[PDB]
Amino acid sequence: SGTECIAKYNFHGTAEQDLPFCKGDVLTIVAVTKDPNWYKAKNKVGREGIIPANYVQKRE
Amino acid sequence: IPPPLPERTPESFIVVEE
Repeated sequence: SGTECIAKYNFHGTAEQDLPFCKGDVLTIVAVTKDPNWYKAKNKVGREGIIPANYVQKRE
Repeated sequence: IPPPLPERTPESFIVVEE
């Protein structure tokens, strides 16, 4: 509940902790990972997973 | 080949207490 990111591409799952999205999907940042571009956000479904920023855009 | 996402570090399991 803060920053919202939008998926540009349809990147599948790469890590058990990572969560796939569909271009146009919005995700909310919940926490940041050891890496920058790499950020952990949740879905509107209440799902929690990490997503590559290089695959999405942060409106914030 | 396009630019692949960032390296998948396991440290992700830890959240920095910014």
